[PDB]
Amino acid sequence: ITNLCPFGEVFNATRFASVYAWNRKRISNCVADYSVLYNSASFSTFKCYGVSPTKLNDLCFTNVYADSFVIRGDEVRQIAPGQTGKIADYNYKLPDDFTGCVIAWNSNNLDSKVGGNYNYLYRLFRKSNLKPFERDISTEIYQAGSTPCNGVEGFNCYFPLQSYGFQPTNGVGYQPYRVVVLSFELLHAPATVCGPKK
Amino acid sequence: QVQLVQSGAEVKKPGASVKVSCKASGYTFTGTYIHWVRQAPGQGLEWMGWINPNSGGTNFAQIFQGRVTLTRDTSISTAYMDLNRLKSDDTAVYYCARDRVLYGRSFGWYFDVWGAGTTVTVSSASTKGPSVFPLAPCSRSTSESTAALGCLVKDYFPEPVTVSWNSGALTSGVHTFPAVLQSSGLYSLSSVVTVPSSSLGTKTYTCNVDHKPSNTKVDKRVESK
Amino acid sequence: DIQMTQSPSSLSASVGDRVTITCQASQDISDYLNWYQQQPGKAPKLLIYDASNLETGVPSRFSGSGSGTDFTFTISSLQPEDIGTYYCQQYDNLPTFGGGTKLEIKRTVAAPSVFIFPPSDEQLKSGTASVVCLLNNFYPREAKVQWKVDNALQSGNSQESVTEQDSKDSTYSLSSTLTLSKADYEKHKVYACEVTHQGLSSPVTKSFNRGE
Ligand SMILES: *[C@@H]1O[C@H](CO[C@@H]2O[C@@H](C)[C@@H](O)[C@@H](O)[C@@H]2O)[C@@H](O[C@@H]2O[C@H](CO)[C@@H](O)[C@H](O)[C@H]2NC(C)=O)[C@H](O)[C@H]1NC(C)=O
Repeated sequence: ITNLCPFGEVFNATRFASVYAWNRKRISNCVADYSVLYNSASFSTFKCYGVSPTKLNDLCFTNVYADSFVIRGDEVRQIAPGQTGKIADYNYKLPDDFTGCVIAWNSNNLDSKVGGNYNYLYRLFRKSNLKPFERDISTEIYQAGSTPCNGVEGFNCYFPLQSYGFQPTNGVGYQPYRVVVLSFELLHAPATVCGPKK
Repeated sequence: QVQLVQSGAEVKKPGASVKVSCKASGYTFTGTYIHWVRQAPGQGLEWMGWINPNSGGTNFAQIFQGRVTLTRDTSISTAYMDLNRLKSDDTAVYYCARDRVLYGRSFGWYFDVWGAGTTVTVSSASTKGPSVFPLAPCSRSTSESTAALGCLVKDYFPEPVTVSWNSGALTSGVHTFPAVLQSSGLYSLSSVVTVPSSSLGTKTYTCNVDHKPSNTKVDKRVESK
Repeated sequence: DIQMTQSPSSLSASVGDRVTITCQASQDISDYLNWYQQQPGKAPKLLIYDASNLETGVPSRFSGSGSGTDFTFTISSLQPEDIGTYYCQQYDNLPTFGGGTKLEIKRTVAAPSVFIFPPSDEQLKSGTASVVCLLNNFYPREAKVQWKVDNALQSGNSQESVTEQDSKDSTYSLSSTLTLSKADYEKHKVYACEVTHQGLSSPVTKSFNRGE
């Protein structure tokens, strides 16, 4: 194989998914120069959960999925495997035996608007915490009250999604951070994504 | 090789509707918004609305809200714009344009890849072929040095008439002026050439006029009185 | 809405001149502006985005600057492919365009060659008459045409079509057409057009009578 990975389409695409509806891209049949990503000072976080980031160029991967979404800066701590809080509980869970990378960078000049960019949402409510790599799109009205509810709204009933209000004057931690999670599997199956060893 | 391919020229009566189409290729059709932008004859651009081809969600400029309808067939990567109860100043070039896949802001619209544009003509006038008249200075003996001569193409409606001289053998010093839309709703244009007064005895000049909507190919020989 | 205005509605500029065109928004738009070029007879092309980010593969001469209500686009030294209409566009609230600035190549002054064309026998046989006044190869666009019959100035019954600027020598041409019924044509002896233009020392009259 000789053609390079679509990392430009993953890391530089104009608009990312909302974290409740995190987008997945399958990477296959290509060369993956991870030194081009890892040497980049723009990533505020590049944490790997079953490999060293220096060794990624000496490995070949079974299948690779890149998961793309936007979150608040104080919530980037929740994307590590075994963490908990409304993002890890209700919209994006990693399994405790996750093998892969979490890569995150501040987007305040990209995702943040002087009137508030309300285009990005998270899941504020869910009957039960979601399973590893599940995604819940459903906008059924959540019921916090003891009585059942019907129609669009009620007392102690809530719309389950909430938008994040990103402004360029938000304090760091309330600014938007883009996340990419790379979720490969290693050395035990036939492989299709390759570090650039000849 | 990213591309947007549109339907050919549309011609319509007042109060009717028009269905412009925009076939995308070379990129994932669901990835980005498709905007609809129009441009009236000799005037600036005007944004009409967008469709998000993944969700089918749409937004419109207020002037078009309740007039324009935007739709899409993801199985054939085709976006559509339908414009209802057409008025004369809806005569315009209509473009679809894509919303920048990389490097932008997450809010921003842009228009990075544009389609070729579809001319819509909205008017009462029926299709009619041109009447082509010779233009010559005054008389042969009143000519001097470099002469000019031409043919005037008159009262024809389906826009795009093409004029050429001596079957395209003559192009030095040719003009074909932009058409004027007359008070009858029919178009007219003037096409003209400069030549030495000495060559009129050696050769003759023929303007050839092709009007595709009327299938009307007509040739006029131009002679000095 | 956000209304946008561009300061030069057109700007004549020489090859190698520096061009500056300014766009002002009615509201404060921060840096939420794009700039597009439209060469004659093509769809627009995006050149600058986010008020100053130069797009992929466009010439390095193009620049954009400013933020807030007032913005600029610049060509550091103009080249003869840059000729077109330039439009600004806000993206703060529903993407409104500006009025557009036409560039054109600056040239030295030049006089119109003036011709006049009587109605043909085939045209008079249709029951209508039209007479054409042609101005060829001049540069300062603003040429004004006066139509007269029997020394009386005509109005509304004539219209004029102007070419785009000639790529070979940066010059314009136009004609005015005057139209009359077959009955209105025959009742006047003298038919004239007069051109007043910056490229002439004084106005020039072209005229004829029926017959010759
Ligand atoms: C993601 O994009 C950055 C920078 O964004 C753009 O890249 C330019 C090529 C151009 O399109 C401009 O509009 C923007 O500046 C990429 O960073 C560049 O990377 C190359 C090497 O690949 C390097 O030579 C440049 O100096 C870098 N520029 C900057 C400003 O850092 C980055 O590589 C892209 N990410 C991926 C994974 O492709």
